[PDB]
Amino acid sequence: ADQPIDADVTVIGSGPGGYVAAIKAAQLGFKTVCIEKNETLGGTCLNVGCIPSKALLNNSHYYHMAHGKDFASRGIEMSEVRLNLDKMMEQKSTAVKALTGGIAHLFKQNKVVHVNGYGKITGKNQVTATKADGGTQVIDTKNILIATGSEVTPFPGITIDEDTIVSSTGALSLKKVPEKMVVIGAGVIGVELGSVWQRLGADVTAVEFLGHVGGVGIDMEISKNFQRILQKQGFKFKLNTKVTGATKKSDGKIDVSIEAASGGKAEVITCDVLLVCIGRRPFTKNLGLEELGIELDPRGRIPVNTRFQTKIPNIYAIGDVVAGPMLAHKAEDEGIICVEGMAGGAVHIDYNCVPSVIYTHPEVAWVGKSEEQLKEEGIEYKVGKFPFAANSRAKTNADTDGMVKILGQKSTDRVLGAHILGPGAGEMVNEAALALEYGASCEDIARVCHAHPTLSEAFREANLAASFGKSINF
Amino acid sequence: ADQPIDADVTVIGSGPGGYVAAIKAAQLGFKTVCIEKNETLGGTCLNVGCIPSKALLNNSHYYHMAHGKDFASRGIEMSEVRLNLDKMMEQKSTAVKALTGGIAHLFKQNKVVHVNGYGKITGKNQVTATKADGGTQVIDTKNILIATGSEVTPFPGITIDEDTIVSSTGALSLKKVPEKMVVIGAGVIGVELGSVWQRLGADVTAVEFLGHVGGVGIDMEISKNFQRILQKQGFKFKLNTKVTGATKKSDGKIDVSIEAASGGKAEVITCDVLLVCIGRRPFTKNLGLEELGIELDPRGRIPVNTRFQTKIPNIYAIGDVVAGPMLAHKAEDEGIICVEGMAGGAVHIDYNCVPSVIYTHPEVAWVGKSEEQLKEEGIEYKVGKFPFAANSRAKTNADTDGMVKILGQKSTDRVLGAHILGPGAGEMVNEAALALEYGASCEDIARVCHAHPTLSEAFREANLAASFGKSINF
Amino acid sequence: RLSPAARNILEKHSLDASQGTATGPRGIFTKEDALKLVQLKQTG
Ligand SMILES: Cc1cc2nc3c(=O)[nH]c(=O)nc-3n(C[C@H](O)[C@H](O)[C@H](O)COP(=O)(O)OP(=O)(O)OC[C@H]3O[C@@H](n4cnc5c(N)ncnc54)[C@H](O)[C@@H]3O)c2cc1C
Ligand SMILES: Cc1cc2nc3c(=O)[nH]c(=O)nc-3n(C[C@H](O)[C@H](O)[C@H](O)COP(=O)(O)OP(=O)(O)OC[C@H]3O[C@@H](n4cnc5c(N)ncnc54)[C@H](O)[C@@H]3O)c2cc1C
Repeated sequence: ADQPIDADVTVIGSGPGGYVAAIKAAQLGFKTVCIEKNETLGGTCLNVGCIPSKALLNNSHYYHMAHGKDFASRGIEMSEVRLNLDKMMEQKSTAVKALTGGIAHLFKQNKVVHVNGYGKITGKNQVTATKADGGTQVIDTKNILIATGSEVTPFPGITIDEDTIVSSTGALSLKKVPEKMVVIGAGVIGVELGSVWQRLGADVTAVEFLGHVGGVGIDMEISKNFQRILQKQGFKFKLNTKVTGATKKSDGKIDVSIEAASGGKAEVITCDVLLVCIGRRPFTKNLGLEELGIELDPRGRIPVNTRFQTKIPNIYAIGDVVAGPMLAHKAEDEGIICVEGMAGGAVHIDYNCVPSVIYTHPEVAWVGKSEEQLKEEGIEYKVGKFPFAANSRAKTNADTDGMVKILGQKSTDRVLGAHILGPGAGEMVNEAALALEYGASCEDIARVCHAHPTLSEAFREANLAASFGKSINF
Repeated sequence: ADQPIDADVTVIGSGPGGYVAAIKAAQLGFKTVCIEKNETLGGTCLNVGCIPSKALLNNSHYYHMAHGKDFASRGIEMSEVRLNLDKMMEQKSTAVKALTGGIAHLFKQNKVVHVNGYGKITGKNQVTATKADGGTQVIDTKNILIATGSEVTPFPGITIDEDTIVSSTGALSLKKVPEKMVVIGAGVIGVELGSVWQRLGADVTAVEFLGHVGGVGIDMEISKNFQRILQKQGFKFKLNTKVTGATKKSDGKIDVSIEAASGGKAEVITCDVLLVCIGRRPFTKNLGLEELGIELDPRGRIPVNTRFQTKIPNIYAIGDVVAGPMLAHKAEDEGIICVEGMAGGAVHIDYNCVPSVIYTHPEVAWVGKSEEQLKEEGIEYKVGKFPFAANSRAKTNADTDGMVKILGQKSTDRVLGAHILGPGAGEMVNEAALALEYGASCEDIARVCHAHPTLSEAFREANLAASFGKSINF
Repeated sequence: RLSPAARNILEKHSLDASQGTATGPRGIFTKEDALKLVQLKQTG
């Protein structure tokens, strides 16, 4: 339209991948512009994913603590404990609102140029950004970086209205706690969200096609103990089970139609809300790739080479829309790296050392290979385990759930995988991550002085168990 | 019954490091015997120290949340938040009892012989344990290992009766929240215990000779910031002051005379309870060290060499009866590697990598050197900082207090000290320690992929800032 | 330059890495690395 803009790097999308790549590109002296179609920045991580659902599990956690037996049993005693869901929700949003302001502020600081509108490649060096009032902005650029992220994989036959039938993003804003509630899918997203409303007073049942809870690449042992723990809290699961369809009815209630994934024990669960959590797919709608001759992965992703280059060399792609785990830190990482690459630097990323975390309570975090991957691979390994019931910090806080499982290669004692089910798993898994990028051995990590008493100490004791054959406290 | 036994190693004490060496030794195949005078095992850490105090810091923190604005701002509304000290104290005794139970049980599976009684070294190869009632028990042993721990440092002309003038012990068992509390000494134990009762309703002032709160080695700038925070919570401090004496009044109260350390602007402070903690000292009485020609050093610790041996080669001392931080994780490691050395191996420990941690909230933790240790060493450094205010998980959690500060050697990017004030600090410093033991440089941490969203990201961001000029989120 | 264990276990075997060479990540002399120095002693 008006007056064409000039850029080195044009970043499409403003989520975790996009906003750091833009700032990094900036920090490196690139006339960077970042286009985002939405009102606020932060993409999905910040606005309808990570941060909300986290702010929400945090709150929902303290509630169950205060309403349950935990508090009364540690001296703190309340008359009654009601829940003010709107006040709770407001907490979450204030956090999000504050963070999204930050990103914008981070942009000014670095002289990143934020263009608002639904961008789309209209040249090998041009993208058109169009606001809905028909306004338009053309950037003439040297490189284009795509970070259009992802969307909900929708369930065919079941239409999400975002009211009584919802996705991640509607379950984050429930205007009230449902009585009964079903979750199609027991992945990290589903499990987390279900747990929130469970903790709040909802009777929650997840239905999964596969035979385990937690996502892919989770250890089957820690998955099963994990599921078991949720089952105790009140969560119910219906594994190896497919839905035929679900039906809305007179009085509002929803009727989902379940049946064995293989055989057929046709049953019918009836709830008040139905969260559909079956996956999430890359998002490239109207980017203009069909016309530049860029074919997609058969799963909707962009084929990029080692330096994150698409079939068209000056056009890269990174984050949810490209292969690898759909994680935020994972995108930030490709984001930075890809740019440092344009800059003329080396682009190595080790996808084995990318921590995975589920933030329920207890947390589940892991990094490296699981037992099943190590077998399928043909690798001779050994395992050491230290339960939190034996960890002092843990026992002292009356929170003794889970264990830390370490996988070390049988001969070189090289740590091949660390898996933590328990309190403080999310922050523990980073220490692991580190050790793993070092080619640590269970011995090395055991000779490190971990402070007492900490959750960490059980991470130490599990390697002590894997490299010597038994620990001191267990 | 009371009849000789023999062993390869006999260990005096069953504190950390005393009992851990006992267990370790047993598992390398020494016939070991652990003598302990108290009715329970675990030492001071487990009975009147670390564990019990962690139980209260954690319980009283959940009070300060339910009985303040926190819960309310999370939408957890509650009628009345009443305290039941009996019951909060009843969960702490619980933890301790369960934990000391555990040790008794470990000693059974590792076949460690437990002898109750006060042990005296009657000869280079003999220890004599005297029970409560004169009943004696002799042990002829190859090695004897001293781990008799530490005791309270008493304050010039003031007597702890553990009722109204208490030490750390007494403090952990107050019978009601004291209306006004005075604390002599703002070291770790100090702010820790003062903070528990300040959160439970008490009015605590902490008087300290030195110009900074938190113990020795704490970093000046984070000490100042730590102080600042604890002030806004209600914790009152009196720095560069000296207590000249205390007098116990008629109605029950206690009167402390305080005064400027420097000059002497005298003044009195009444209070209902005095907590005396100016320090701890190596405890070594009735051990028979004298008649053996082991002299102590002027601070009273047993001088040992590199393998932890005293002037008498088969007599080793470890734990806080010897030099180096009086910490539980330091005891445990010397315990471990002391016995490993008696069993032939290598005995090296690098005291520059043992963390420190203050379990208040915010937490404070560090490892490596401080700005002032570096500055007086003639070492050139550079600094990197990141406020938890700019951290995603802390912001989302309505917990944004503090910052991470890493010190790196100017020219070699090599990490020299890491310092954390903020949520999760204690666990975070363990990552730190792992990075130090690997002689890791700033950049090494910055490359590692930390899960999102987590506190640990602060730790990554601070290194990145120390290495490359600036971080991403700040 | 030496993983904790690598160093610890050189010491126990009264030798250093000036001989054998490094490997693994930040050119840190590995325990794998040291073990090989270890086995070259016996072998020898
Ligand atoms: C419920 C939930 C919980 C989650 N929890 C975690 C977790 O705990 N840890 C974790 O690591 N990950 C978590 N994730 C996944 C994480 O959000 C993703 O890995 C991350 O959001 C991907 O970031 P991104 O930059 O690839 O893409 P996105 O966040 O998807 O951002 C893409 C952005 O681009 C915009 N956009 C798309 N196309 C265009 C266009 N053509 N023009 C302009 N703008 C466009 C979108 O509007 C969006 O802002 C969670 C996800 C969900 C929803
Ligand atoms: C209030 C408080 C809070 C603390 N918090 C922390 C913290 O958070 N983190 C941390 O790292 N440290 C903390 N400490 C310090 C920590 O407890 C010490 O570092 C640790 O206790 C020392 O362990 P040890 O094995 O050296 O000795 P000790 O625990 O002192 O054990 C010595 C043992 O030997 C017994 N004994 C002594 N003489 C004899 C004898 N002659 N015969 C038989 N038995 C004998 C004693 O009865 C005792 O069991 C804290 C201390 C206090 C009191």
